[PDB]
Amino acid sequence: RRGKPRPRAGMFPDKYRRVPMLLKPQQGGQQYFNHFLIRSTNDRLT
Amino acid sequence: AKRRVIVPIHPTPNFPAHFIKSAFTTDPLKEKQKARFSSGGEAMREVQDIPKNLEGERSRRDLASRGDTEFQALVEFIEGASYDQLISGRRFKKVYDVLSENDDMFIWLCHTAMSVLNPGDMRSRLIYNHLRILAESVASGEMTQRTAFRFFESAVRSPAYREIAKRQLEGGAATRLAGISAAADVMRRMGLTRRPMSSYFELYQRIVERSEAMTPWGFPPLFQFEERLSLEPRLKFFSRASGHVMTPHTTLHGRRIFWIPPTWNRAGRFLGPHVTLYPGMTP
Amino acid sequence: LKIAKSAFGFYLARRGQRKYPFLRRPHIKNTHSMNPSAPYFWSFMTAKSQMAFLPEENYITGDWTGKFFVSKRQVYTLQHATSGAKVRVKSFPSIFEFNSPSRWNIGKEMNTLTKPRMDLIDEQMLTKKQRLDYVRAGLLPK
Amino acid sequence: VGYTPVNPDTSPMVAYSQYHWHYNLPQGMERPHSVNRTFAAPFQSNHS
Amino acid sequence: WAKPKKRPKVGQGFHEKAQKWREEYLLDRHRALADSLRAYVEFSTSKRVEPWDARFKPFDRIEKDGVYVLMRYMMEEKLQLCNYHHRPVKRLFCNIGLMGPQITTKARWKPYRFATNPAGTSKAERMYQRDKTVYTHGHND
Amino acid sequence: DNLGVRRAGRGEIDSSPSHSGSPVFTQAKLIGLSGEEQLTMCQSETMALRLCMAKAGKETCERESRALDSCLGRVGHLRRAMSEACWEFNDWFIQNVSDNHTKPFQHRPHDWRHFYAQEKLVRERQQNGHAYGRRPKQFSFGARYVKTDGYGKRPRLPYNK
Amino acid sequence: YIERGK
Amino acid sequence: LVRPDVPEDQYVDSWYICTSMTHHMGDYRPWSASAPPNAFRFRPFNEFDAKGREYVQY
RNA sequence: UAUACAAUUAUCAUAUUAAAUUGUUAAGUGUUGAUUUAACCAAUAAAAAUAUAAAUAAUUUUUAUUUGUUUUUAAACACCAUUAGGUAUAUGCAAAUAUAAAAUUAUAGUAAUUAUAAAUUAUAUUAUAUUAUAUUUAUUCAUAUAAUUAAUAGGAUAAUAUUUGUAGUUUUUGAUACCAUGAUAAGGAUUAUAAAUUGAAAGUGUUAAUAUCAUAAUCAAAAUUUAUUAUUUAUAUUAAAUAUGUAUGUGUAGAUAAAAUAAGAAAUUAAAAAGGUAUUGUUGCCCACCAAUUUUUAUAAUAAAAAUAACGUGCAGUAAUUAAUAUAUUUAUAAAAAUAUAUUUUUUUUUUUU
Ligand SMILES: [Mg+2]
Ligand SMILES: [Mg+2]
Ligand SMILES: [Mg+2]
Ligand SMILES: [Mg+2]
Ligand SMILES: [Mg+2]
Ligand SMILES: [Mg+2]
Ligand SMILES: [Mg+2]
Ligand SMILES: [Mg+2]
Ligand SMILES: [Mg+2]
Ligand SMILES: [Mg+2]
Ligand SMILES: [Mg+2]
Ligand SMILES: [Mg+2]
Repeated sequence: RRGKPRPRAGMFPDKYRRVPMLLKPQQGGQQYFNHFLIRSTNDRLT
Repeated sequence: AKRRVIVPIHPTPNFPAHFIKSAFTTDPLKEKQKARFSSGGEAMREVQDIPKNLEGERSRRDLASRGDTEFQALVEFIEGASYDQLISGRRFKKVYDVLSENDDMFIWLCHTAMSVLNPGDMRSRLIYNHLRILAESVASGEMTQRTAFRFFESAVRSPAYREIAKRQLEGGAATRLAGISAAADVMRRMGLTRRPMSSYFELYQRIVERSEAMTPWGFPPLFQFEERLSLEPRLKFFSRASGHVMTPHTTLHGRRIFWIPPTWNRAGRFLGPHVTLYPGMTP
Repeated sequence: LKIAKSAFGFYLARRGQRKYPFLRRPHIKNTHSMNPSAPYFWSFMTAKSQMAFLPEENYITGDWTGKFFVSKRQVYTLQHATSGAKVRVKSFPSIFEFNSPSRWNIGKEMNTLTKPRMDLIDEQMLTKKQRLDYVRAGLLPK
Repeated sequence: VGYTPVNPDTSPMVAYSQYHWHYNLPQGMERPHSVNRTFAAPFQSNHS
Repeated sequence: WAKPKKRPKVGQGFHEKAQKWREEYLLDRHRALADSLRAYVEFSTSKRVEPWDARFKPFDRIEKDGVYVLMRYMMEEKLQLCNYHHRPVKRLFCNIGLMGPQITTKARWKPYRFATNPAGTSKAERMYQRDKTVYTHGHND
Repeated sequence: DNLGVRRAGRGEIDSSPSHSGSPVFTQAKLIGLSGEEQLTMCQSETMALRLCMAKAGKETCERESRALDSCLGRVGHLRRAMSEACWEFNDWFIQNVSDNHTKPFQHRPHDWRHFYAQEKLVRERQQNGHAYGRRPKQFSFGARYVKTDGYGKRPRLPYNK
Repeated sequence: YIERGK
Repeated sequence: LVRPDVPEDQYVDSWYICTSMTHHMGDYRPWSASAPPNAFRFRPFNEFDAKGREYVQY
C-alpha cells in the first residue's frame, strides 16, 4: 500500500474462499451419465 | 526532565492491599509493560504439583473411595460431547497425563530389562527380590532412577560371576525373556496399576518401539536418566512421545476459545468469536 | 488552527481539507458574492422574487442612537445615492464606504458591491514564509 | 474519573456492576415500597 | 495540535489602500457591467448559425426537400424572427407539429457552445475569439 | 519448557546440535541435497537429450524426453526419502553424539596450543634446552650463491646463530 | 560512527 | 463450536465484552425442548419448512 | 604498633646433557607494445630445491659459553620515500618469558587498590509436498467570527399561612488569550477453509493532584498558504435560504495513488553457527596530548611519578570503519602510524590417492 511494495498474490486469503467446493468447477451434465454407462456396457457385448 | 509523579493509593473498602500492589505501581517506568498471571485454589494445585502427604481418617476414606481415576478422567473428557458443554483440550490433556503417567517406572523397568547385558538368571528369587525392592523404591520417589539402576547392576549375585558367565554366554549377552517376565511380574505383584494388564502392555510396547532405532540398547550415560540437563520430551528414550497478509491483525477472528474474553477498552472493532458475517442459508 | 486571525483560532481545528454536507459549511464566507453577470444581474445573489419586500435591514426598527456600519444584506436604494449620507459596510481590514454614489448600484445588496477578496495584498500582514508561498503562486512580485 | 461525576442511572458500568443488578439476572422488582401508606403527610401548600 | 501563532498587525495606511482599491474596483465594475449588458443584448438581437446538426436526419436531406421544404414555405418568417437562437428554434419546430415527435428523439442539434456562434462563422476557432472582457457567460459575441 | 533442554525445538533459534562444542550447521550438505557438491540423480539422460537437441532439427526425438521425465518422476520420491532419513539422523545425532555445546572447540589451532608446545619443547632440548619458540632467520631468495667464502650461506639453528 | 557519541 | 450448541435465543450479545452470555446464568436447555415431542428437524410442525408453511397457509 | 607462605599442577625476563656445522644451483629476446593497482607515479624481466646413522647416563662450566640487528646490488623481488634516490636479512656487538614466587600502582615513601572468561546484545544463502504480485484503474484540491461561567422558592375541583410581593453588599486568588502529569487514533507482511471476519496496544487537540500576566467562543450572512484532497470534459445548461468568471490547447514532464473480499487477473518463498571495556547496556564507555593547581621525591628538549572535575584537538580502543596483542626498527600535534617476526585473551568454514 503506502510507499511500500504490494504483497505477492499468495499473501492474500483465497479469492474464492467463500464459494463451496461443489461449485468449482460445476460437475454438470449428470443427465448423461447413465446414458453413457448403458452405452459402454452395450459396446462391451458387441 | 519533567519527571512524572504518582501519588500512592491506600487500602479502601473496595480496594484491598494485594489488589493495590498487584494492579497499581507508583514508579512510572514500569507502566504499559504486560500482563502478569497468578493462580488460585485449583490451578495453583495443578501448577505447584503438591504431593499430598497421607493423613487421618478423611485421607484414607478418600484412598478407599477413590475408584479409577484412569477412567474418571476419560469420562470427563467424553462428557464434553454433551449438549451443554464443549470438548476441551484441557480435559483431554488431563486424560493423557493419567494414561501416560507410567513412564517414570515403566521407563526404568525397560532399562533394567533391555539395557543390561547378563543380569544373571532373573527368575531366581534372589535377583528377583533385588528388582522388586528397587522398583517399589523408584515408585514413591525414595530413589533416583539413576541410583536405583546403578544399584541394580551393582547388586550381589553370585561368587565368580564372570567365570560362571563363561559357561553360558560367549559375549556376555543373556536372553531377554526372563527379564521381561520378571519385570512384568513385579509390577503385577506390587500394586502399581489399577487395571492389571496395563503394566505388561506398556513395558512390552515401549520395547517394541525402540527395536527400530539405531543402536537401540545402548544409551549415552548423561541422558539415560535424570540429570541436570535433559532431552526434549519427544526425544526421551522409552518415552510415550517418541488472510495471510493480515493475521497479525486477525489474531482474534477465527472461532477462538478464550480465557479472558477481550473487552471494549482493549479491542476497538472485534465483534466476538460466535459471530458469522457471511452466513449461508441452511434449512 | 495554525494562525489565529480571531479568537476562534484557539478553539477550532481545521481537520485537514474536510468535506461538509452540501451547502452547510460552518462559516459563511461569501467569496463569490461579487461575481459579475450581465444576463443574471437581477437573479444572482439577490431576492428570488422581485415582489419580495426589502429586508429588515433597510429600515430603522427601534429608537437608535446611531450605527457604525449598516449590514451587508442591506440593499442599495436611490436614496443611498441621492441623500449624500454616510453609507458604511463592515469589510476587512476595517470598513468599506460608498463615497462615490452611482445609480448602477441601485437594487442590489451591498454584498454584491464589496469585493470580499481583494487582488490587493498587504505584505505586512504576511510572515516571510507566507510571502514566499504567495510568490510561488505568482501573486506577489519577487 | 473527572470533575464531572458519572450519573448512576444512565451508566451501564454502574447499573450492571456487582453492587447493582446485572442485565442477565431476572429483573423483577426487589422489594415493595409503601411510603405514602405508612406515614402520611398532611397537605400544606406553600401558596395560600 | 500546536498553539496557534499570533497574526501580525494589519498594516499602516492599508485601510486607505483597501478603501481606494474597493472603491475603484466598483467604479470599474460599473463599466464592465454596462458593457456586458450591451454585449448580451447585442447577441440576443443578432443572428446565429443554424442550431441543427446536418450530419443526421432529418437534416442531412438536400436543401430542396423534406424538412427544408417545411422550413422554407411554412416556418421561415418565424425562424428569422427569433434569429436562429437554438432555444426558440427548437421550440418552433415542436409547435409546427408536422415533424412531430422527432425533434428531441431522431434529430440531433449542435452542442451549446457551437450553436451560439454568429451567423457567417466559418472556422471553429471562432468560439475562442469572442471577447473575454465581458461577463455574459458565453452569451456574448 | 525449554529450560534444561538447552537446544530449542527445530528450525528454531538454538536448535542446532553440537559436535565437540562447535554447532552443526551443515546437514543438507551431508546428504547432498542442496549443496554445490550435491549428488545428481540423472546426468546421462539430460546429456543424451541435450545432444539430441543440438544435432539436427529435421528429426525430433521425444523418446529421450520420455526417458528423462520418467527419471525425474522417480527422483521426487527419492529426495523426500533422503530428507526424511536425514532428519532421523539429526534426531540420532542429538541423542547419542552431541554434547549440546558443552565441550571446548577443537577446530581452531589455538585450541591445540598444548600440542604445538610439545613440539617447541623438542626443538629446545635439541638446542641444549635454550631457545623456546625460536626459529631460523629467513635468509634471502638466493643467500647461498650471493655470499662470499667465510659467511654463513644457509640458515643455522637459532642457538647456533 | 565517529560522531556517534552526540 | 465456541459456545454450547443450543437454540440461540438462550444467548445474549454481551455489552462491553466481545462474547455472548446466557440470559439464564449457566442453565441450558437442549434443542429438543424448543420443539414439540419428537419433532422432525425440530420444527413447530413436521409437514413443512418455514416457507412451505407460509405458502401452504396462503 | 606486635600477633605463623607454599612444598600435587602458579606464564616476562639468573639459561644448561646437548649433534650439529659444511654443500655453486637456477635464470635470462623477440620485436613495436596500454602491464599492476580501489587509485596515483617511476619503468628490461627471469630466476637460486638432496642427507640419515653416530656422539652413552649422573655427580664443582654461573668472572666461561649462549637465545632471529650483519661484507659484496657491478644481482633481483620486497619495503621506505616519491619521478632524481634509500634499503634490500645471523664474522665485531646483543644473558634473558617458558617461569621459585609473599595484595594493585610507583626507580622500593606518592594513590588505596587492581585484574578477571563461560548470563544478557536479530539478519554471514540447509529441503518437494499444505498451489499465482506483474494485472487493471488512477494524480491541476481551496475555505472560521463582533468579551462579564456563582442560590433555593410549590397556585382550580386539598378543612382556611397575603409564606399576595419569602429583600441581612463587601476576605479572596488556576484550565484563562497562560505554565499547569495520566486516557481511546492512524498505520496490510505467514495460526488457510470449515459449521468461520481482510483491520493491530504501545497512542492521534479537547479527560483526574505542578497553578500565580491578561473576560478573548458561534445566536447567522464574515479575511485563501494550509503536507495529508477522487469535481460536473461538448445534442438541449441559474425558479425559492445566497451559493462560486474560470485553466480549449496531440489523455501530452518529473514524480506519485489504489485494489486480489459478488465477482470474473494464475506461476521466479523464509527457517537452524557467532562478538561487547556496556550492565534497562552504542545517544553505552573509554584514549592520549593541551591549563591551573596538590603531593613525594634518584631533577634529561620542557625533569620523573601520583591525585585532578577546565579549555582545545581529534577519534586510538571495546573482532569498532586498513582485526587486535607482544618483541624488534623507523616515524611523530595527540592518541599513535609504517615495516620485520612471533600470536589469538579475533569471528570457522571443512579434497583420506578423482
Ligand atoms: Mg545464539
Ligand atoms: Mg627467574
Ligand atoms: Mg496523548
Ligand atoms: Mg460569552
Ligand atoms: Mg612537587
Ligand atoms: Mg610531571
Ligand atoms: Mg576507533
Ligand atoms: Mg588500529
Ligand atoms: Mg581497529
Ligand atoms: Mg600493537
Ligand atoms: Mg601520530
Ligand atoms: Mg607500536
